[PDB]
Amino acid sequence: MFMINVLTLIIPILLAVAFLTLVERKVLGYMQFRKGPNVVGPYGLLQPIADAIKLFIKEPLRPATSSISMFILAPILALTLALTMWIPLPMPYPLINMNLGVLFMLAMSSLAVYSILWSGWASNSKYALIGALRAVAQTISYEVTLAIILLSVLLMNGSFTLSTLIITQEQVWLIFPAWPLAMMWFISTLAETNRAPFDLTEGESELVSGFNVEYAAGPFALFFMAEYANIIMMNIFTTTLFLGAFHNPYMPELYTINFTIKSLLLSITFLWIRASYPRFRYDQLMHLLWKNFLPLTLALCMWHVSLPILLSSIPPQT
Amino acid sequence: VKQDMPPVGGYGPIDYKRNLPRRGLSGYSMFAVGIGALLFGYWSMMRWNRERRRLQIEDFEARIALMPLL
Repeated sequence: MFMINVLTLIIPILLAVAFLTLVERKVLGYMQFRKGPNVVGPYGLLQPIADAIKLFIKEPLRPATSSISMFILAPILALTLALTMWIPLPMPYPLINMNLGVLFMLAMSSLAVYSILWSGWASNSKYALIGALRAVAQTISYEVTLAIILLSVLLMNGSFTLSTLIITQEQVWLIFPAWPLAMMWFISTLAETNRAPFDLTEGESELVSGFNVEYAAGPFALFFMAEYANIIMMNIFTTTLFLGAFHNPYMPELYTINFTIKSLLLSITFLWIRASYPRFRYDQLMHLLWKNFLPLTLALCMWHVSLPILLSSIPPQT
Repeated sequence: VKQDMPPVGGYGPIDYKRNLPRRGLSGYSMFAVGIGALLFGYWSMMRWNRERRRLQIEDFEARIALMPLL
């Protein structure tokens, strides 16, 4: 009966992506002193359905100069990669109980850029090439910091399993002994998912649309849902990493309620962040992450290496 | 005659200079708050990791007792 579990994992996150678009437009209007979409349905509840049907009855409009192989291969790979790393998340019991789920998340997150590169190179245009180059620079910036953030936060967990991450929260949150690393991790999740002020690929003022500027409707919606599943899942991962809740084996309802509310609040905070700051230049992206973030996280990494030896607090690996 | 005219006493003063509030704690206060939160988290993690090591030792010795029959 794993098929039913897989379907119930993969369909409601797509529905969550659609209603994330709804509340995205609503809240993003609301801090701009205007209302959101509320004409189509009662408080605009039918906006995602109209958006989804509208993109799928348009014309795909494949370009002549585009190499059709990677042009048709990039969005499906993007949607699959945004979908395939949801499994090791404990919810409170994960789909697949992998001992090294952090490594799986890291490797499938490294794979997620390849759809952007193949969509940039497959379409023959200068804007797609510039978007691919900026995505490459964004990956250069964020990977070498994000790996060390995850390792140094994970050093008190004792193992790479995400199931044992819920055990460590039973006394106190790990955001209290690792609040600077929490700031580093939040900026890194801002940078990875390509959300403002770290967008730099789907630019409106710099480029037209960047990596998918030649992508018409149908294939374009896959990148949209992939990015929104990415941000929802990344906020769920941050919630599990730093603000893990109280788990009771006899009632999973408590933990589902708690992490759902916490991840929803973190996504609202992400929406709050994404439209209050100017967009960064991509030359200042590695003038910050390679210059200010890296020495600080090296110092904190060696501090978290030498800290359980200091206090005699070596965590168990099991 | 009737025409658009300011009143007899004129219009009131209008503010036209910059007014920034200047707010928040002093930097020593947030540094002390962060350091205290760090120390509290370190102490709690220390206690819970020691308890986890004790529980792991208990489970391992149960496994060692169970080994010969298996």
